[PDB]
Amino acid sequence: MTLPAFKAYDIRGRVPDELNEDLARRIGVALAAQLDQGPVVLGHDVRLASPALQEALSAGLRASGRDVIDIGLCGTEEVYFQTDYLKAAGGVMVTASHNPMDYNGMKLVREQARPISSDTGLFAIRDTVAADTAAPGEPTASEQSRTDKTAYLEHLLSYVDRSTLKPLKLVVNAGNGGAGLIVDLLAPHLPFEFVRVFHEPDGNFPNGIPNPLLPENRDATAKAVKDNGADFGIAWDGDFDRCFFFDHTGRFIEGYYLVGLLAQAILAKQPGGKVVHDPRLTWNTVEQVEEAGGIPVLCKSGHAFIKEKMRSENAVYGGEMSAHHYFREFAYADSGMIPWLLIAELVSQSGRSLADLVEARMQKFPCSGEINFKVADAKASVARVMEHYASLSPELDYTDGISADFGQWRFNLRSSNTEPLLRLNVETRGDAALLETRTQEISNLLRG
Ligand SMILES: O=P([O-])(O)O[C@H]1O[C@H](COP(=O)(O)O)[C@@H](O)[C@H](O)[C@H]1O
Ligand SMILES: [Ca+2]
Repeated sequence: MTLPAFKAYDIRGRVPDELNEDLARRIGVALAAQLDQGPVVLGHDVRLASPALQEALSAGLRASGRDVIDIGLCGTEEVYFQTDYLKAAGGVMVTASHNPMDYNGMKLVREQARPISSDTGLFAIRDTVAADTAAPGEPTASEQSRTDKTAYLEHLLSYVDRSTLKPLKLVVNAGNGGAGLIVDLLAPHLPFEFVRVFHEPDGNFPNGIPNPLLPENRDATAKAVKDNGADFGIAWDGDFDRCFFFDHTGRFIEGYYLVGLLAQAILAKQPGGKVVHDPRLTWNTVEQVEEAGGIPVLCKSGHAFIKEKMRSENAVYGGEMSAHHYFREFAYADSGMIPWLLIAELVSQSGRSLADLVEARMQKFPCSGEINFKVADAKASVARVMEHYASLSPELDYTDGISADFGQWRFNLRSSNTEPLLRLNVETRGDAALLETRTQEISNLLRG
C-alpha cells in the first residue's frame, strides 16, 4: 500500500505504527531534497511526543546538510511566520491538532511559508520516505535555538492602533494548548483585562484535548464569559491557528460571520483590497466585503487554494467559515492571534459589542452550520439531491463540489479533502423557516 499518515494537506497518524522517529528522520531527509537552498525552521506543539519527532526531523535535515532553526514550543503560525521572516527554505510544525493521545503529525511549508501538499511535494516526500532504506548519515549542518519572539509579537501588534484600544475584559481559553504563552507575551502591550481559563500548557490535557467546537469544551468559555461579565471570549485549538469567539452573552459565534466581520476590519486599513472567501457560505461575505469597499474573490475551500488565490490576487485577507483566517502581511498565512486583536480593536473603536457587530448579519443570512453525512455512496447521494431540485432550475457552480443558488436560498454540498464525508451548508435570505425546511429536506435525501 502507501503510508497512511501522508494526507492531502499534512502528515498525521498514530504513533508508532503510522508515524515514529524513524519515519520523521526519513521525512527530514526527503524534505531537504525538495526545498530550495536555505535553513529549515522547526517547531512543535504541547503533545508529549512532539519534541522527539522534531529532534528526528532535525537529525535527518542536518544529515542532509540543512541548517536547522529550532523555534521550540510554539504555535503553527510561528513556524509560518519565522519561515518567512528568516527567509528560510522551509519549515515544519510538529502538531497533533485534536487527534487522539497516541497520534501526532506535521505541517510542512517551503519558502515564504507556501504550503507543501499532496500534489505539491508531500506525496513526493512520501514516496521517497517509502523507498528509503539508506543508513542514517551523520550531521553535516548545525542547529540553532531561536527563542526570540520579538519580531513575531511586533508583527501581531502592528495590526491594531494600540492607542485606540479600550480596557476590555476578555476571557482567553488556551484549552491547555499553547496559546497562553503568546497571550501573556502580548498582555504587557495591551490594556485588556484577561480572564485566563485552562491557561497552562499541559500535553496531558487534564481538561480534554483542545477542541472548542465540542459542546462541553465550548461551554467552559461561555461560562467564564457570563460569570465574569466579559466583553467577549476567545478560545483556541491546541496549536492556536484556529480561534473561536464568544459574545458577551456567552453565545458562540458561528465562524461564517467572522469572515465578513474581519474583512470589514481589514478593509478599513487596506482600502479597495481583495478578500478571498470559500464557496460553502458566501452571501454575507460578498455583501460585507462590498459594503466596506473591497472586492470578494470566490475560491475553492482549503488553505492551499485560498493562499494561492490570495497571492495571485494580492488579496489582503482570506477567510474560511471553519475558523481559518489568512493575512497577506503575515506571509499569506493563517493566524489564530491576528483575528482577536482585530476584533478587540473593532469593539474598542466602534463602541459596539461583538454581539451587535454580528446580530443583524446573522438574521439577514442565517445558515445551517456545516452538517456532515457519512453515507454508503456519496456520488449517488449527491445525485439524489440534484435530481430532486432539478425542476427548480437553480444556478449551479462547481468551484468546490456543487453550489446551487435558488434565489432566496442556496446550498453547497462537498466531499471533504480531509475525511471521506459529505459536508452540507445551507443559507437563506433572512428566512429561518426556509432554512430549516430546506436543510431537513436535503438531509432526508442524503440519508436515503
Ligand atoms: O481542519 P484543519 O485545521 O486541518 O484545516 C484543513 O481542513 C479544513 C477542512 O477541509 P475539508 O472541509 O475538505 O474537510 C480546510 O477548510 C482547511 O483550509 C484545511 O487547512
Ligand atoms: Ca490547529
